[PDB]
Amino acid sequence: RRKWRRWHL
Amino acid sequence: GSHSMRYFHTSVSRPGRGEPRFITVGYVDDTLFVRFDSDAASPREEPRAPWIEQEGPEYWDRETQICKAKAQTDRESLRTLLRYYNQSEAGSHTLQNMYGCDVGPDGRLLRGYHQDAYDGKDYIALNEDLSSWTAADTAAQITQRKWEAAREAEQLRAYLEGECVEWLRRYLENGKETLQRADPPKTHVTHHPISDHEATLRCWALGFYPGEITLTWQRDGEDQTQDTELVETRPAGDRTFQKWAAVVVPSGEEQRYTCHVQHEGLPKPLTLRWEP
Amino acid sequence: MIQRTPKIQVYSRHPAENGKSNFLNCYVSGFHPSDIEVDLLKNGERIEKVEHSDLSFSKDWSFYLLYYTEFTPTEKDEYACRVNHVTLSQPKIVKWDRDM
Ligand SMILES: [Cl-]
Repeated sequence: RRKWRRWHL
Repeated sequence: GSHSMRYFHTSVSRPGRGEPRFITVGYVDDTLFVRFDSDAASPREEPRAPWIEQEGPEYWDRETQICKAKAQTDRESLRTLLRYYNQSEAGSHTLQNMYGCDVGPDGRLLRGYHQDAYDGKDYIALNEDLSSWTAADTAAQITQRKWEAAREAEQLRAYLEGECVEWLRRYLENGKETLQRADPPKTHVTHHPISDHEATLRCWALGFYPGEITLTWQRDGEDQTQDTELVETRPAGDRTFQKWAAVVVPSGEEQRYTCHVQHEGLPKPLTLRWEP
Repeated sequence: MIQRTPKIQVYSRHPAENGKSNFLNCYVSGFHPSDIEVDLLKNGERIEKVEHSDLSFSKDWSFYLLYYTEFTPTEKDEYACRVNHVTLSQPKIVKWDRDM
């Protein structure tokens, strides 16, 4: 399953 | 053997033609298992393999939420990238991201990945340490500083060592009939005269899974690297892959040539010759 | 901007046997940017309702797609694909050759 968190560039 | 899980994401801006198109697909090894396309009439992540269909509604809800959030983040990132590269708002640009994990035959983490590319060029990548970054240029260094300040690597590491490995393990068990079956290539050599003086020998590999394979021609036992035409491994559409390798041989010298095939489905690599 | 022209292969899912249903594939790969147009042709005319895979990419970030349609090859019918991409000054036609 996919990860929950990310940050824009 | 060893296995991998990957999520791939592409956002493509299209000024004057609405918001960027976002498409994401997930793979275990060479098997597609989930997809999402923002241009679908009512976008939802959809299954693409039978072994994922048993995940319940909550799985698909969470996955779809993430897909849409990732699409939104990418829209922000694409606007940012125009600034970082001093670019006009008129052109189409591309943002690609991949992440996932490789595990060994014991299910242990081999390594994790998280990497991004802008307009087809490397932009920023998480290093194998899952702790530090490699930035391609001064623009990506700005992202790096942001992500260092936010300790983004730490969250990525936690996912990649934890859920990525755990869920891959689950999928491998649920798909054990297919994900844990290698299909060896079906092989043959064909002969096509070109002139009175030469003919093409083409060594074929068909029906194999996974896609990794090595096809080589030897002449008198020497590899014919420079003189071999190799096509890219290509999908058949039934899960399996195809490839061929060809050499142009002087007429009468066909028996000096041998095709060598290596594939994980083969207990031992095969040697083939043209059989007239 | 840097651009990469597609590799193009046109081929069948199974070895062709005249009068036996099969799938005709066009695999385009190695290209950037991602916008690409692919037609499958029967005797020079576009085949309707051709399907394609979802956009994905290789380790070097280049894109690949598979376009495919059911077909029943015969001795006389000619099949091909036609590919257009920003890197091409004209559309590229590659003919199906059952030996490739
Ligand atoms: Cl994400």
